[PDB]
Amino acid sequence: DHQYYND
Amino acid sequence: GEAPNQALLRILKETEFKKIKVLGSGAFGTVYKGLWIPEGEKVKIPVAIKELREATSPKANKEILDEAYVMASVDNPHVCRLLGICLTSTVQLITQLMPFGCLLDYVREHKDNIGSQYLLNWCVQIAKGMNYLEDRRLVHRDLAARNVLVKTPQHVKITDFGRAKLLGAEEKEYHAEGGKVPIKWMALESILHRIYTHQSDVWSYGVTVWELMTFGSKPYDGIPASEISSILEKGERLPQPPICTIDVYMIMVKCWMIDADSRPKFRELIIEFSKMARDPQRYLVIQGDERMHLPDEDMDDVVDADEYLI
Repeated sequence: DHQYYND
Repeated sequence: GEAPNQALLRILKETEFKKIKVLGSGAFGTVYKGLWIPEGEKVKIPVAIKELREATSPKANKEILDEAYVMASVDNPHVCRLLGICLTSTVQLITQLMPFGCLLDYVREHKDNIGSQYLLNWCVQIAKGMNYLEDRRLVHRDLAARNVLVKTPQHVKITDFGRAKLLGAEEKEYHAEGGKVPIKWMALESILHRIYTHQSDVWSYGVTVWELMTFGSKPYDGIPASEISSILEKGERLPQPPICTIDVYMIMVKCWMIDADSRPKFRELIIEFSKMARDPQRYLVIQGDERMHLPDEDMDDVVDADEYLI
């Protein structure tokens, strides 16, 4: 439920 | 070929505003609903006041001040302005109170009473806000329904300038460095190459409209952000929302084209949505549409920040 993800 | 930025950054005394209630809280800090009372002016301005925790890193303060820098430089009816900052032991950012909150939340809460006239107007107003940012050579980089705020049901403004980047007058692309990113709102070029542009903002606009048209659904729900870029390369996109005529959906789809130059310009999005705003029932099919209606605290001297000019 996180809009922002590492990448 | 850039003009000098002569925006004023207004520094506020703490004695000039009174906090009323707590809207939200965070490790970062707590946001307050309050009133700003400029010294000796006989006016009260509903504001939102962000007071950072004293336990804040110099890396953290640096980032917030760049956000204020951007917010201070913009002047448009569909973008949130920074009223000012207060340099207390913990820094405080002052912005215009947006009483009805997040546009994502508002559509979710009110999905029952929102008609096609509102939805199309919002698309128009967001396009104008973005078109304006484009004029100022700004790339928001985080457009999404969560970053649009509601002054009133009829008026919405773009917000959250934390990822915003100015573009050199010569330059067309901003090349990013690794960070946490809103994968499911991003142009493919951004995801693959950390390239951003006004056209990559158009992509996110597309997703933002879909959020509205589906009354707050989650884009690509149940599918892992790590698999988003492949799906997009395969040519899959978000589905046509139930209320959408092909006219509207065709417009979203165009925003999600692989060739960024083939995507629409914000000024075009303004034109097409406002054409549809004229005959809303023609373009969005909602049950019981023609029947729906959408609309706390010494209010004598109260003025909205939109009418407080300096």
